[PDB]
Amino acid sequence: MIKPMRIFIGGEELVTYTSAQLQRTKKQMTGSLTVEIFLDYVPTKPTIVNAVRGKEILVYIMGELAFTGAGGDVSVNFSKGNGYSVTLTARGRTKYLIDSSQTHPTGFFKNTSDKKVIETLVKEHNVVLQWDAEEIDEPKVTLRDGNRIYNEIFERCNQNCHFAYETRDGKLLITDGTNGTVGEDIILGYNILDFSAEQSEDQANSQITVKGHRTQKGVWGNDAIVQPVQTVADSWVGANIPLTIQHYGDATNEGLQRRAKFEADRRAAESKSVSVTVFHVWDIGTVHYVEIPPEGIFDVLECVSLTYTVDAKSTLETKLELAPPP
Amino acid sequence: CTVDVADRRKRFWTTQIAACGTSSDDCGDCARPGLQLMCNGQGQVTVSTDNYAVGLALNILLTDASKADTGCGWTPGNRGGFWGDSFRSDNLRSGSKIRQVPTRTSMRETVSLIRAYALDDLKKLVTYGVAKSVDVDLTYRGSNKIDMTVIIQGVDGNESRVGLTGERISNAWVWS
Amino acid sequence: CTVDVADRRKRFWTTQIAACGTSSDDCGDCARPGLQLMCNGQGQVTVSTDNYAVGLALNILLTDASKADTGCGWTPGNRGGFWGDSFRSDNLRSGSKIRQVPTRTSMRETVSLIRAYALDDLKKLVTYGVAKSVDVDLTYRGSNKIDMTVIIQGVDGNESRVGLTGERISNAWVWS
Amino acid sequence: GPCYNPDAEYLPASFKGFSFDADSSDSDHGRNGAEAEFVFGERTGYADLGIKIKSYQLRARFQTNDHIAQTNAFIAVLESPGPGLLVHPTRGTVFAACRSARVTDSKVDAAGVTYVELDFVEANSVLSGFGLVGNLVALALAPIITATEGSFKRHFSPDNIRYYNTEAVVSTMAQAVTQVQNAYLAISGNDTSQDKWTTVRDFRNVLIDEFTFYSPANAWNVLRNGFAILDAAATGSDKFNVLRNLINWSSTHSDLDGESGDAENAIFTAVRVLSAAYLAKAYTETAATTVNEGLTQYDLIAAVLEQEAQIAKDDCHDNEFFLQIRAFAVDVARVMVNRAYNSPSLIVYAFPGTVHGLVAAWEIFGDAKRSRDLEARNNGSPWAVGPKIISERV
Amino acid sequence: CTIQRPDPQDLRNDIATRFSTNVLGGAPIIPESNEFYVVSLEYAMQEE
Repeated sequence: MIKPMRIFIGGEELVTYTSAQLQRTKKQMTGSLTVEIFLDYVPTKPTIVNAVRGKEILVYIMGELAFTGAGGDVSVNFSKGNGYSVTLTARGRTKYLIDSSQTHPTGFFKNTSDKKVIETLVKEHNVVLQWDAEEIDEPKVTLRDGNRIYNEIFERCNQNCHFAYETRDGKLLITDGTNGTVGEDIILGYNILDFSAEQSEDQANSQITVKGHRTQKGVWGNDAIVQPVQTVADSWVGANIPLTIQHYGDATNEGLQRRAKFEADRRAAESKSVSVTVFHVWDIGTVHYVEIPPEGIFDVLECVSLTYTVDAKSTLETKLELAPPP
Repeated sequence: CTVDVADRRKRFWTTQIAACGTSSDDCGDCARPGLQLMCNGQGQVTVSTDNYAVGLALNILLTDASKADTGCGWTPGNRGGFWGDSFRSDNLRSGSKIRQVPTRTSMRETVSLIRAYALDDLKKLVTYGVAKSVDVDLTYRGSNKIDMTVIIQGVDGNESRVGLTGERISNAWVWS
Repeated sequence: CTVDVADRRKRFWTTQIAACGTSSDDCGDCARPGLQLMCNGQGQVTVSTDNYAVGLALNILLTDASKADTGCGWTPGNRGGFWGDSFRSDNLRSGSKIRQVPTRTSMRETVSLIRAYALDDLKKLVTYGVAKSVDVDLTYRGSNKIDMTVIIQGVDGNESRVGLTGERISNAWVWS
Repeated sequence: GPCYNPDAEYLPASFKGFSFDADSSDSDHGRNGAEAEFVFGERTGYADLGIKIKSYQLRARFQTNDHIAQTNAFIAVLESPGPGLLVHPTRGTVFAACRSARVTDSKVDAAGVTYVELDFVEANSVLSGFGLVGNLVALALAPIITATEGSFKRHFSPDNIRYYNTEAVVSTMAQAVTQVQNAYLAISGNDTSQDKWTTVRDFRNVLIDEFTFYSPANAWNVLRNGFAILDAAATGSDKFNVLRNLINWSSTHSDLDGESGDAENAIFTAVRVLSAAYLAKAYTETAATTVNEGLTQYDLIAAVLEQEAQIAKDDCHDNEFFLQIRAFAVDVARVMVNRAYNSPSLIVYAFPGTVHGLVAAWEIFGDAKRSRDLEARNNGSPWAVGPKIISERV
Repeated sequence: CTIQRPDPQDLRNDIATRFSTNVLGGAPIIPESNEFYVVSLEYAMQEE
């Protein structure tokens, strides 16, 4: 059987979905399910509705979990001729972290670690954290009053390189490397329905200089105003394209270099973007060998994104966005 | 170095026509192919390895391929073929199906059917890369007698001709 | 200065008809073209450089071009042509193929084929920019004999005509 | 022809087992490519992009007192899920999938006959997960590296060997790392970047300190990173002699007894296995000049690996490492054999007597500029190459 | 060792004897032939 999906809003195995698009990504905290239901209306018989606006779903792809998290919205349309459709949208369970507002009493974490400040910024909405990077210590953590549960995490995992995204179970994964799990060697002429590689040069940078200030206890004057600096370099770009991305917490040498290398991996991973459309419908961090000789790719790349699409007519295709082989 | 010109590739045992001798049965003399044992000066027998292409052609003609799915079904053990085809990578079957012709009257149609089947099965010699222009000359109707001479066109082990239309067979080292 | 006009371009040696003399063989007298050596007042021989266009036409007609791909192929060294064609930038072939006509019955048809081939080849004289209106008048069937009169329209080294449909070719300095 | 028997030349049509009689047979073969039309130019381009998907078109007839029942059965078969096996009358058996089937049936115009217009498409499966093909063009060194790590840490514990041999064992380890350092310095040569300054500083810093190799973790990490740097310092041919010297250095045996001999033998085995692995990887990075050269290089590597496999089993030291070595040997075997026989497909052309390099290149390839390629493979003066010439497959 | 690991030479002799009694009908094997190499592989496989 070609059958990939079987959606469950709660146990109701969707059998009417006229189309579907499921997107997973590392550049963000969530995903985006988008189902299309029929929903007939006979204007004499009784009709029943479903006002879910929050009733929880999952998308088992090809006999395996793909998503986990109709919370998004209901979008009942109309028309005379092809009307009566219902687009349901469903973000990832790590969402309220995105649309909430921090309500922690204190506001001033003292002598804490980024892991802990993240555990208490999440356990207010029951989103178990899959911490798999490391423990970094920091003296002063003051959250801007009611900023956002997601802005603060993104800020706390960017100044110490940590990808923050969501898994297939419904958890928040704060990683530092890859998800291992290597796979299919996509070769040009073997399965690529379509490809598009673009390694531009307007989004690269030779030297990244990180400056800031020291926020430790007792440290003042020069040792907290003058010294903290670092200059990391990407010996691949070319000419002197300098930069200065300033730091915003407890600027240690390691802290400086680490924020620096984080951005030096962001800019790197944006300077070779390979979108491939493959055929039939597990790669949110997977590495694959890719072979596209005409554009000179013979290298091992990491899939940043993954989009399954369907439409009963001509579809079932997967769009991957990959990660550069520096 | 310079010695190089000789492939280190060898050939395994090859089935051969009349390896086990003829078998008279008052209708004629068959061949009864098998494996030829070559003796030496001092004991030490050894299987022969000549006529590779004819060996493959005998392996192909004299082995039943899978039958076609019918509503009647087949006994679990009679559906022909070889389980070893589950592991090859060229996406093909092994054997022939000349013995699976749906017999009919007007033996001219049967002759044409057997021609089609024999040619479709022997094309696997070209597909494997062992011959280039295998062809059959099945021509008779008699009472039931039929003559089916087969030609297996081959090459040599050194490309001696320049500017050909096709592309040297991939296994021209068997000498075809 | 005012006595300028003399293209400083020179002409190299040219092959010439009957440079090496005729060769009687009792069927007729052919030409045997080669290189003509001009003597001087005091020794000091020198190769002539007259009749450039006819020399190119001879170099074209009397040089076998690459043969077409067949199913059997060619000997590694008989496939015609010149390796020097791998370096020219005009993307064309060097030689003619009138000696490669697939001979057939009804010599009128072979006449038409030889016409097509010779005209296709000698169009390269116009293509290189040495003539403008080459044309042949091959007309006979006999037993096998054939006449093949060839005309090579030329120009002069000074444009003396105004308002042409075409253009001064490219190489009107050879005098064509 | 005059006596062409039609129904003995066209195959009886049938789809998915259900047989029917066809009245037509079409096909739409082809090949799709681009078409370039550069501006302001008397030139055009073409680039072949693949194979065009085939489609077949048939027309079935049903002229029988029970054509309604047959038509309905045919309709039920055509709408059965998935592709099926089709017998095209003039193209034989294919795997097709129905795409449309129009069923025209009049009553007061033509009663009795029913025509069906069928439209099939060539239908092949893929698999399910977009083609898990294996890059048999490549050697994987991770399994043997982890196996060597296990085998090293099993027989190297300089905290559990007799006190009057620990210094000798640790000195052996340090000498091995010194060998890898000298290898790197001899292969880098004219590298000026600051990485080359830091790597050298790290080698000294690790060899100066004393208590670094007293722990198996640090020893193995130093060894593996040293080999990784020696690999990443050059490419291909350059890394041959160096790696080969290492195989000679670690081809000795320990004189000590008991666990001391086992520790030193673990050091030597780790170095030799790692060097054989990286020498195979280095051979793979360069293209073969002749079949015999690739096969000889494979023979060298397989000899070293088999020797180490027989060492790792003589008195059943560790069976697991013997199994790991054997698997690595069959892997490097497949890779090196494919490299020798199929990386460039070399053929031996037989010329009628000797010819020049340009003449041979232009007769074989149709391009004399490739004569530069006939010099690395054939020995013989440039003006007389042959009369048997080894070159690429056309 | 824990199983037995018989003497190599004896094992190879037994393998060759089986191959000669079954396939070649009791005759010895030509050295450096197809059957010799087949026997050597089997042996390697049984060792594994």
